[PDB]
Amino acid sequence: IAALVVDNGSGMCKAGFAGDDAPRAVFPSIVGRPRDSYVGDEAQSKRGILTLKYPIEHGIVTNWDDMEKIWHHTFYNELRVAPEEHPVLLTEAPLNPKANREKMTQIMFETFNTPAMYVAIQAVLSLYASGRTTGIVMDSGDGVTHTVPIYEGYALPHAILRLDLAGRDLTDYLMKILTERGYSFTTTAEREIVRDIKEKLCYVALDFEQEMATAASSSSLEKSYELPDGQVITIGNERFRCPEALFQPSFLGMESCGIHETTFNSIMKCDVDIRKDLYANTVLSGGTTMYPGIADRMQKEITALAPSTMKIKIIAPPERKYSVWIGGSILASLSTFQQMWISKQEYDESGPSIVHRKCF
Amino acid sequence: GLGDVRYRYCLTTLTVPQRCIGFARRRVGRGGRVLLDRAHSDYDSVFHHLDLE
Amino acid sequence: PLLPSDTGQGYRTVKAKLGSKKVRPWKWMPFTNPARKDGAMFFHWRRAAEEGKDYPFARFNKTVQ
Amino acid sequence: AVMTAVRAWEFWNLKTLQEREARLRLEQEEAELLTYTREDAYSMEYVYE
Amino acid sequence: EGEVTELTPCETENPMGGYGKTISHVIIGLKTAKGTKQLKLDPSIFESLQKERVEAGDVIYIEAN
Amino acid sequence: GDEVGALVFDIGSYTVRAGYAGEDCPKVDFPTAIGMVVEGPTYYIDTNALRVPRENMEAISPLKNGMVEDWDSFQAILDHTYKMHVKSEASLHPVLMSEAPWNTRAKREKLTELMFEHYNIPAFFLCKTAVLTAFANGRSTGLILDSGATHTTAIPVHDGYVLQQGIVKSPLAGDFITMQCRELFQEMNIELVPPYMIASKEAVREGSPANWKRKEKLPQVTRSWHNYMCNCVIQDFQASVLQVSDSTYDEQVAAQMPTVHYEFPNGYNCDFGAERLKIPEGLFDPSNVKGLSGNTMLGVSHVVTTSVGMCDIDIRPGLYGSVIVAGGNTLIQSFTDRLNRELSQKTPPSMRLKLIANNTTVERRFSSWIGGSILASLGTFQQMWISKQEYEEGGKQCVERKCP
Repeated sequence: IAALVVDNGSGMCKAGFAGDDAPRAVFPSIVGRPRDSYVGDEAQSKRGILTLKYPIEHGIVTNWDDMEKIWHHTFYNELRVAPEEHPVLLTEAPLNPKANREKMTQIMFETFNTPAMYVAIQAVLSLYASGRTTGIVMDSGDGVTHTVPIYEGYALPHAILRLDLAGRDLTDYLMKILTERGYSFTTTAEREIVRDIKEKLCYVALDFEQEMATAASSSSLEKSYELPDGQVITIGNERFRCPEALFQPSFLGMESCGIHETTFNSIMKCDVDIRKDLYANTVLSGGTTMYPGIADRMQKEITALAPSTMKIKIIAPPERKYSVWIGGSILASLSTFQQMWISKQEYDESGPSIVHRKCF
Repeated sequence: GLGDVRYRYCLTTLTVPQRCIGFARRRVGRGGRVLLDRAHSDYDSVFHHLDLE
Repeated sequence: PLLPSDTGQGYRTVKAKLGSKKVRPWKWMPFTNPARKDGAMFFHWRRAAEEGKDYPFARFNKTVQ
Repeated sequence: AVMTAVRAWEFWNLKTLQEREARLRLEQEEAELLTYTREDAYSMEYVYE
Repeated sequence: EGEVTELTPCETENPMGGYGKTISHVIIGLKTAKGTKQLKLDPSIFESLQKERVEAGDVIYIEAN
Repeated sequence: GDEVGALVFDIGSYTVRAGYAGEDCPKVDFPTAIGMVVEGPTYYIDTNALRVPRENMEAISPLKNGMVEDWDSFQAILDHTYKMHVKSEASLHPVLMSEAPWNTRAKREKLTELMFEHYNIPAFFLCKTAVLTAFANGRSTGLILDSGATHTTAIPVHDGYVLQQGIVKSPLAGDFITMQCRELFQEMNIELVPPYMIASKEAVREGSPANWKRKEKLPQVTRSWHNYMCNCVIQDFQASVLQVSDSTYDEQVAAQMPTVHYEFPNGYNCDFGAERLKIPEGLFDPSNVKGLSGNTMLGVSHVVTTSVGMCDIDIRPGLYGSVIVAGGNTLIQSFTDRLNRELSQKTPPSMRLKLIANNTTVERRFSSWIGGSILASLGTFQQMWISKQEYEEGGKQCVERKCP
């Protein structure tokens, strides 16, 4: 017997088994395609005859065959397990059309025929991992953004906010500015190298303007990084020019409310009676979202814009790159949730819609 | 005496976790699933007397 | 004043009885309603095999006179 | 013996506190259930009178 | 009556002197078909239930008074 | 799958709602209004465009007394919905919409034509909002009260059919509450310092002068847009202060409440007293409104009496079996309790009275959308579809033949 946990990040799949602390296998979620279509890094290794593909576009599915095959290869190589003797837990972004839910339910049941299945939003599982009752979740995921005010382990779809800005667009902008600095970054290797440089030295400025003054005056901000070719890159203001775009969509030519502005909008969309508690129950999301000076700066910005009459107690788990998967393992490791699973015969007797009848 | 044709409820207990369930009635649901609906009436908080005191 | 729903799982105790029992497939098949004279073609999640059966639910065509 | 006696009474009061918290946790937990088994839906279910 | 669910002591070092590895009293989780519960059991009764073959998964006749 | 991937849409006096069929809640919502920057032109929809400051917005509400105003705006808003939220081709998906008690047949034909031809919808349907809400309560013959943002109307229903005669287009709504807040500000003299023009809201106490900083980067806005975002602020304040005296109002009784410490965008925060209860009592009777001798409006109990009397005798017991609420302005506290008190007083005990127990914001507002999804779910309704083939055949004129 085994327990299966499947976390499908915006651009990287990270699966594991209930009770485990970390995913079994992890890798970017890309799909090869011959001009046999291979999976993720498997496809990447064969770039010559396989073309990169992202089934999780916008944080959303594209073609059922693509993730059919990602699961195929997952099971056959990474897990190398027989899930059809174990429950299958899956997660989704909020506001997903019922079409996708029924489609994935049917694909599971027919293609793989696993006994027990169940689905639940990523944000609520991450909150479960965070061990708190009522609050607001910021979904600074990897490909898309959302703001989920969860109450009593229960969320209101209307109150949620959406935005398809995440580490991929941040990396694209950082690549653009680095090229503007006098460098160049075109192919996949360059994209991943830019993401590497970001993950290494990029951080979140406190006072972006005095931060500019210091970067243009204090060269300490300007730092040296060995590129894969060995090239040393001076990186000063650009260490944090991109992250400030999060509060300023104008950085990329986009127009919208900043991240904390978005959060204030969301909390307003809730009921006032518990917005103080929500403030007390901030959240963070995304392994691509732990950059230094981020939690404190966001705390300051909320304290400013959010009325001080309420308590703004931030919550910044430094280990949130897997929050969703960790919460999923925790949930799958609960007694009262075992009953809640959904059997294959239940589908055979009710069809895919049973998921929308029970899977909540 | 109020005369509600469909709001006819009754007491009973359950098989495995036997206990006074309170005024409840079975009812069909989506996907052809029966569901027990337990009501909430004048004696809701006192659903344990037994022996018809 | 809630309502319990049917539970079939209960516990991980049902290893067998499935490998011998295929899950009869369901398809988002088209269909037509007789009650619609124009016979508008709509869709059902029928269990594949239940294809072509007359619209079972349009037998309520009772009207005033 | 006096120190021994006062330690005994201190234990008595700690134990009253421990019993109080035991009662609190028990009265808090009081879990319920919102499911009923498939077979417990079809056959000679029950009878009211 | 019921089925022995669990069994635990109420450890306390309060007793005078000595390494305080002492049990204030025992906690016994018992389950009947009606339900489950546990009761406060004095230290001496653990020796008794040793006397009997008390093991997880069996029932017992515990005279209250 | 006796449900097809249909989408239900609900647009009320205050905001715009929609969502899949058979679901618990509408998927999304956003302000009824749209910000216009005259130069196709620059349309500002949803918060990121509307509330966030820009230059030269002339916000426009394409609605009026539940009527279509700016057809181009409706088309643009539908496209905005589709792209920004749904991201689907409803041409592949049946759709339907509610309707007003009084929507012109001309505009209904116009929208039917537009839907079928442009939006390529596969099927359509229409029905009155109050009918949807009554369905939501599982009711066939009752009285609907809605304090939408625009009006405070009452409309009875019978066998799932509205009484055309029962329409009451009372003015009072969240607009009236905004006017009350404005007269309150006047009598106690606080201006409107909108948040957007405040860089920092510095520490300030009760009575303290408005201390704040402005962000220099603030291109000027229009009086329309700025006033309407101020109106949003005012509605937020009302919600923070919503309440009505449960009995005959008294100034000192209302003052007995501890003045609630409400803060403003500038950071200033004073404490408000009996005014929040002096104001609403007029809603229950406009005549008693001090200063404003409103008489044209019918007090709450007066509305009840009018609606009941204008019906016929036989069903009035049936309508009294149900009483329903709806609308953006229905957020008011002491709403239903004082409503029923005024009933028990003015409403004779001769006929048994019964209300509808629903007060959550979800129910209290989107009962109509819930009823719409409810109807969409039903398996029998499919014969009542409206195939696009039939529309192609008989133009948009099929509506009169098939819709009375």
